[PDB]
Amino acid sequence: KLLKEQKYDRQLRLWGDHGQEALESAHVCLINATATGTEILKNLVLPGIGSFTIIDGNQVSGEDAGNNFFLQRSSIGKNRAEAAMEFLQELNSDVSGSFVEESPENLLDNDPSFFCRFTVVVATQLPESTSLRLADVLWNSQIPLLICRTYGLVGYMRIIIKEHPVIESHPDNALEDLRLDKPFPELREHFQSYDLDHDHSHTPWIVIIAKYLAQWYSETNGRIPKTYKEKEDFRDLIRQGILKDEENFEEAIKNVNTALNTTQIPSSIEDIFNDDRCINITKQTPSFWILARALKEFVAKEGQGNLPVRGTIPDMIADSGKYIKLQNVYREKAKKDAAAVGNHVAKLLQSIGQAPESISEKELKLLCSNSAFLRVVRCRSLAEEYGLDTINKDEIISSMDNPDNEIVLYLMLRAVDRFHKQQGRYPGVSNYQVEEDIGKLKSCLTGFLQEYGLSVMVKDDYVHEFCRYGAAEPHTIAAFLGGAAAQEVIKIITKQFVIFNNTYIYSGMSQTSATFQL
Amino acid sequence: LDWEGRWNHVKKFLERSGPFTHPDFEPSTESLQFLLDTCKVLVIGAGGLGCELLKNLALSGFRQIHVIDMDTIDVSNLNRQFLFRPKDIGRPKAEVAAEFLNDRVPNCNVVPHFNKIQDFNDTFYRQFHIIVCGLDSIIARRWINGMLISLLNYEDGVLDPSSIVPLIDGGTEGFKGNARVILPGMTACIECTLELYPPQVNFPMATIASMPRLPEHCIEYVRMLQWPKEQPFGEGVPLDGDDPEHIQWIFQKSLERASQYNIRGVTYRLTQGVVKRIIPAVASTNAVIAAVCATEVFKIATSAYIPLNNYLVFNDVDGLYTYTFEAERKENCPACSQLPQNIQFSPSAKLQEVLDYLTNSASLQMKSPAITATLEGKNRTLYLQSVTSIEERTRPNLSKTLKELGLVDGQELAVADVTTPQTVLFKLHFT
Amino acid sequence: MLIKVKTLTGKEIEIDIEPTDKVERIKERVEEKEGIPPQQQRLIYSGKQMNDEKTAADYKILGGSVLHLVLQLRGG
Ligand SMILES: [Zn+2]
Repeated sequence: KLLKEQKYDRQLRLWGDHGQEALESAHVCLINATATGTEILKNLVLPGIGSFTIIDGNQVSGEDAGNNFFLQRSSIGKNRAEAAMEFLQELNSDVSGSFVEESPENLLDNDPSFFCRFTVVVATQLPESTSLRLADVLWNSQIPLLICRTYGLVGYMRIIIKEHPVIESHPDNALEDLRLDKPFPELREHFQSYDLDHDHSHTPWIVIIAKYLAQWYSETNGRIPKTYKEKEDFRDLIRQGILKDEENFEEAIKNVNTALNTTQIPSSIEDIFNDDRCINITKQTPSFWILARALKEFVAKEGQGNLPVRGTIPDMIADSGKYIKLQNVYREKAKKDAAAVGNHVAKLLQSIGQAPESISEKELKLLCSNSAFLRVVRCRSLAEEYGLDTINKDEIISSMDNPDNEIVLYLMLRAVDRFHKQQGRYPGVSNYQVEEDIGKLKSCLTGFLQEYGLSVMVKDDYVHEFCRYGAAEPHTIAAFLGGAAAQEVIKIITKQFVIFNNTYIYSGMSQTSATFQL
Repeated sequence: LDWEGRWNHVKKFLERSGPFTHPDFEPSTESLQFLLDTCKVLVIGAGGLGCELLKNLALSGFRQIHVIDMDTIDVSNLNRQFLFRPKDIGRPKAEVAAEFLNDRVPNCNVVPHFNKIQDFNDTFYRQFHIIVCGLDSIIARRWINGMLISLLNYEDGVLDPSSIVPLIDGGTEGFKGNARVILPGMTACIECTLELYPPQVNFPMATIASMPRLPEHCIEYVRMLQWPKEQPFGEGVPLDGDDPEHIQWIFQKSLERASQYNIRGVTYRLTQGVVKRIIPAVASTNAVIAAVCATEVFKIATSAYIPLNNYLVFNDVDGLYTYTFEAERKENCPACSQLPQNIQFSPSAKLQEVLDYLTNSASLQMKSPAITATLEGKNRTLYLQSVTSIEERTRPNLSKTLKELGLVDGQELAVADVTTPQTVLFKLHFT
Repeated sequence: MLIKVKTLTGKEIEIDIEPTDKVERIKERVEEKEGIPPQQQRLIYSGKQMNDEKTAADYKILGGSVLHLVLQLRGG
């Protein structure tokens, strides 16, 4: 119990108690106990994923056993799924494992709704047809899907979630919500309760720029420094006050390059606001959008063109009483600003017909403090990516202006798949084939480029390389993918960070990666 | 022996040539056997990066592998270091890590080294064809870095290429992390980039001892001032950052030394963090960086492709981003440069003013250096902080000027810090 | 002169800096639009790790030039 807390400590410092809950309640589905799939599962089972299930029709082969850290020599001959599951199981006794000795195709064929029991489905080393089919089935069931394939030194990763909205986007950096440009009642009363002459270096750097900006606002008829030249001057205006060498005074002098303009509803929040899912609410509108509306309504009424106050301020070299009392100035607007957003939610849930307390207060508070960091990611279904009429040519062609842009590796993968659809085998698996196939692969590429009318130059260098690969699954590449992939699953499950948009390509041969929107 | 198919995934890059191959590469049916038999690799660190690195190398074709680590398995590692079971707690990582692999992967032959990297000397490191890194501190990287550089011998200006033991080091921290490839004496060294590291967050004594605002200052107090002056658990006895009891006390005291100033945010979770300066960690990010490092090592030993040049940064907080660039090798680095660093000091210089150009200069910090020049064939040990004794029997020298200590122009000096094994030089200049 | 400085997450933002401005300000501008304290800002341009004391000119920064934000980590 409080034994787990000791084991998962380095991560709770990342997604917290609540993140750990979503995780410990999730049930992941892995499509193949290949090295790539096994690596991904390894990274989910360790942090605590509630339970998992492995679907795998294949038998463990010699090479299967040579590049898997979760399959042994004895495993050869046995069902790849069941075998892998036995060692993964040993990684964390708090995780419950399961396996289905059936094939994806076999399942998609009989029980088509087996996958509805899963939080997220991760499919690996899957042939084109199987992907398209599963992609379709899962898309119409509203089930997240992550397609990962290792080929030579190439990493392919395709996420497919119709809509994935998030409150805790965990931004690395972000301007503070100080409110100097648009100070609120309680805040101003504070700034006035002080005196710039009657503590020389114990006054918050904020109360400084405040009273020295309140001054300039009278020596030019309340105008805010906007031109750099103007800001530079406002700097020296505070310089002339350091009755002497002061740290905070000389500190406020750098805060000027920010503390002036911090208030401004961001683009991202704007688009959410103007999104139809926000403007048009019904009883199907997920809580995410109802809160995005309450924020909208807020900004209109109590908000005054602005989002609720964050409620937090940075560290500023100052007194141990001036700082804390200054902090409640915000900790209070925040609470009151949130209570208002909490009203808009109440009313809102009513014009719909849902119970007034269908959205907890914990949610609300988390919502308000993160209001500026909302993110909504929507991924084009796979079927659209593969469509003749819907392909995203522009994206492809544009990237191709660089003969070495990762996208070639994607195009090449489609060629290799067309090739597999044709020969019933991948390009150059045996050593004597590498020769002859270099040609057959080139024809397949050029044939794929036509069906879609993509007039791009693919170096002949890349057509060789992919035959050298012989559809190999180099553990270290698999291991990289396994790493990247699992954290995105963690994201979907916790709804705590921002998932890459469409496709992530990895070149282990140049050690570079890119994300596209196919 | 090995079973049919065991290394097919690895064979395709040694048995077959191709367009992205390296100029030295040569398709061979015999190269795999060679790599399993003769390639000595030394992983450095057995906690996460290290754990992931061993597996990767192991399944990549390397058999002759050594691991070094001075630590012991702690429960807080179990969420990312998959080579350790809770039953292994208390045991030494290098040993348990080696044991797991020698068992999980058929004929691997990892050799543990329950040691600090400073225990060994250059005799040791020459044994290896490659050094992979997964350290947990900067000083450690600066040290192993100096070590590898002090293994290079230049036959009259020209650097002997076979005196270069390639160095691959990875870094991690939350969802951000970075891999890297060094070729001691050619590519940029750990010191050539020393300034890419984040600033150091030190809470000024004024705000901890009197002006406590954050909940961390309340903890930093209980741990840095209140523990010494009221040696809770017996005099002399220091606080064990891993003692659930010690911490518990700091915590309890932090709660109080917080209310006295009305501050909230005092939790046990935060207490352990401040006290130990804990870094958030997860399996995934380590797995990534290490997969990268692993792959590079493979290229450098087989020449199946070209070694990543220099850097690679990776962030997983917003989608997946990775910038790859080529770090400039400062041709004036105190570490990998060819000759002494021409330092500039007017003859008036004091002396404690040199112990501060090295100590505080961004270009090359020094934790606690010691200068020593030559006056009468007799090598004067000007200042020092290594041995408490000599420290006093030298401290006064931090006042007499250069020539006021027999320091002519043109002649060099000698500094040696706990940050590097090699003796860094400096051709003093008056102007 | 207008330059782009790709962030630590790939987000590319453009900024106005006439040649003479020191790197030290190219950071001031970035902090202005993103909120990244300049202390922890490490700017990289063509492998050269832009010294915050030199100048955009000292690094041949020309309009369509892109600067990347990098980070070196301690843990392992
Ligand atoms: Zn160097």
